[PDB]
Amino acid sequence: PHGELQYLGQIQHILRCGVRKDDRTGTGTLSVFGMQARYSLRDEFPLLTTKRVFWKGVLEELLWFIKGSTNAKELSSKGVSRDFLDSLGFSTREEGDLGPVYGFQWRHFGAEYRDMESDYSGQGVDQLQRVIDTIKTNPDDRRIIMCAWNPRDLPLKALPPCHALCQFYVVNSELSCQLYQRSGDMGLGVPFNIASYALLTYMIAHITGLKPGDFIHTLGDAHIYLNHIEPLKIQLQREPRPFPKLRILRKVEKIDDFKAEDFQIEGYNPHPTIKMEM
Amino acid sequence: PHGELQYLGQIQHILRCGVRKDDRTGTGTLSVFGMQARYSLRDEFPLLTTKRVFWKGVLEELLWFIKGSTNAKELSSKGVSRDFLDSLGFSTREEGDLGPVYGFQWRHFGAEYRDMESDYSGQGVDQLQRVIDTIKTNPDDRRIIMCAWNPRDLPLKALPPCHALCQFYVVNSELSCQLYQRSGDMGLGVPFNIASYALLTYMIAHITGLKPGDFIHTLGDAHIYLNHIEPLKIQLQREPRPFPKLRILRKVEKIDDFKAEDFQIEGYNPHPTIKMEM
Repeated sequence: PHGELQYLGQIQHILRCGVRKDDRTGTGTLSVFGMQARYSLRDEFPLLTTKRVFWKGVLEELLWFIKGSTNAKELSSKGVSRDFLDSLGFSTREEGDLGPVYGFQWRHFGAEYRDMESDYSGQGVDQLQRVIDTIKTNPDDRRIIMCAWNPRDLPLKALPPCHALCQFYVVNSELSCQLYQRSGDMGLGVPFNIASYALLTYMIAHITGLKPGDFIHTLGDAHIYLNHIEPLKIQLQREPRPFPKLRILRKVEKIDDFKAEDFQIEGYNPHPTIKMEM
Repeated sequence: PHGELQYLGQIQHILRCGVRKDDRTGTGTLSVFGMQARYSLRDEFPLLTTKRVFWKGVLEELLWFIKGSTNAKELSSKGVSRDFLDSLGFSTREEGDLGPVYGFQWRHFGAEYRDMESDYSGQGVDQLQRVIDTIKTNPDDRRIIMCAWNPRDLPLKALPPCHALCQFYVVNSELSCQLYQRSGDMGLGVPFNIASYALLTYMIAHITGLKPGDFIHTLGDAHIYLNHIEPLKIQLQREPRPFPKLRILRKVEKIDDFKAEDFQIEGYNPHPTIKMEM
């Protein structure tokens, strides 16, 4: 049975049993604490079909994360909040320097930040490379883990908890991935994250000689913004269509060598875009 | 329907679909990656009934964790591996000094370790106190998180990933808890952890004026040791009995003030002990 159905079941469970809870803005949600869904990655790619997901943004953003960029321009230049920017100095924000955030923490966790143009080679902990090495040196490992932080949870001095914990697992030549997200916005964030970590998994599997296995998505505060209820009720009536497939078009050897042109989605036949107001 | 049934369903799923995978010893498991179960804490306490769980050990161990003890004697003195001990010097191991591990990381995360008798008041990050303050200052928070590490994952210099991530959640005057464990031994570790974090939840709820809600237990590598298969097959045939209740016997105000004598289990009618060989 089509895996997208679990996502639609979670939407329905939140509409039915979710409780009113406000977020840091004060804008309301229906909320449920604790959920999990499993999406097979074997011969299919979980890009949701009940609405069009912006695949290109998913790819270009992950690549920008992988590069460790803290330069907003490097991402927008591809064609892809208030409180984070208010922590920045004037000139750094003007030029698009985000400080020590996003993929900086994946590739240079704990490193002294200078500016977005700096050379951080070999500075801090390269969580992504460590994951890939361990898969190679000891696939049975239960600690093949990479964490991500929300930019506003700085500073690292404080030991701020992560936003996401991503665990990889290898058995029978298959790489599986579990993402734990402390909170998930079901209308907008969640579909994008599913595709994003599924793509990461495809990538790591490729360069470690494994086949993709399962993507397991686990949530703490799983929520629907009030203003997304009605568009989601309409999305719930759409029939999922077989997920597409993802193809990597050449043999790639290191995680940093992948390029947007290395990937191609195929057979993606989604229902139309649903605009949901952030 | 009785929540213990989810635990028994997970045992059965692993026996049926689990795959052979070895652990760091090389002793074998059947393994499944990614699972979740929900245990209500409302007017019941999930101490499993299909075998006797050593409640006293669960209590005394959590209290020792809460104290931040790194003194093995402080725990055994109550009546409650090879590789961790081989990292210790001679005299420190002789006297039972475990170094900067277990609840030291809950109450003094990142602090310079000296010895087990040292005064660490106000040193490092008090993750447990921070959780309790945030529940008080902002119950809607999605970052009410506390992490725990396996002792052999030192040193903290390296940014080792956590073993467990524990997230609390508050809605409608109810405190809920989700534990993410990178690996779980279903025969021995898992029942103990369920009770342990359910007890923690009861404790925090008590001193924050809330009612216990749900305990959500999430696993990465969920596994059964080969030598536990047969005793577990027998446990699977036992009918769960209504979970007991937990009673806190006086009004307690700070997390550090709880004592073993403050708690009483009631109505606990378990099937007999099952001895499972570690």
